Amino acid sequence: KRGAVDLIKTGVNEKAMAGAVFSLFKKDGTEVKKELATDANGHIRVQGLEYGEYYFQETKAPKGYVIDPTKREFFVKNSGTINEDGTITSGTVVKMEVKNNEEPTIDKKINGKLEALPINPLTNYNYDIKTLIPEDIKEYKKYVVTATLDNRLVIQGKPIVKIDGAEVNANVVEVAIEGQKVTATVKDFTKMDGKKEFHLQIKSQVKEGVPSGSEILNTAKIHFTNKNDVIGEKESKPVVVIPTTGIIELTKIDSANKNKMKGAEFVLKDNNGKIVVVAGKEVTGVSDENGVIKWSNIPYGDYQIFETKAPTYTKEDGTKTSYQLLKDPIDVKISENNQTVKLTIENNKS
Repeated sequence: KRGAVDLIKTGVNEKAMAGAVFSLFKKDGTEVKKELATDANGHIRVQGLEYGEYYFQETKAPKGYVIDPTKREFFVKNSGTINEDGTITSGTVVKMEVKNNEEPTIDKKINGKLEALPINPLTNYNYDIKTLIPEDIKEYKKYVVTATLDNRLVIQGKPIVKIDGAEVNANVVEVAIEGQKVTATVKDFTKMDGKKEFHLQIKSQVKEGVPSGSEILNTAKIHFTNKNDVIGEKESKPVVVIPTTGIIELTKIDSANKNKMKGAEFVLKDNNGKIVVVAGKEVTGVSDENGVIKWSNIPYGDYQIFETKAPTYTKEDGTKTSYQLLKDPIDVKISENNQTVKLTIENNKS
């Protein structure tokens, strides 16, 4: 006189769960079997069990799921058998369904789908942080998505939180900013019920002054605690943003004798005709004793260089005369292909 039991383990979409490991105990504690993995159909079939109360317990959660310690209790009081594959059944077989819940995940991308982004300073780009919302979110005690941005970055405005593409109120998820630290805490788990995706978007900018080609690595985190007080903490893969700036070096000479000239004044403008500003200061230069003007931290782009004041020379009769001002702006393009632009500018006597 002995009985059997059939355990059916499911997952997210009622999906059959393979790999979930259980041990079988009697009510009093004695272990009957250990290391019982659910097969390709989520089944664990056990037979030859004596009459009395039992309970399955999970020792290893199926991949991607939260370990659940809950005791799955049942009784064996009627005769029955069932083989490993379950093709041979007899008498009464105890049916038992156990549902497992996904552990939240976290993904971090730049501007939607990027892991790397070369960008000019003071230019908006988005950190898109997306995390999985489990089926049993309604019963979660804690669900926090946070990211502490690198010091060389500036948080632009207020970060937005979308639940399944739908922006939610501060009553649903509370967004706090403490310095570089953005924190999105779920306040109403009931409005989370039935939802699939948590989307924290943080708009950012790289500060000026950071050396070109600096790889600003950054990652996000999610903290959670479910109904069974199971605490978790996951960290995304790193995304990298890279400041792009170049160098413009002018060397002012006389057209005929090729001598270096000081006192030549220039200004860097953009194609629009607006003077370029780097760190609050207009980009102007005065040729030095070696005729050099060196402008650094110039963002990628197209510019025009204008002469605002000619250098001075002397005529064959000994009289300080100003050169004629250059007749045309000098087109310059700073890019990945041309990170350092070195120009020799000839001045003609007049």
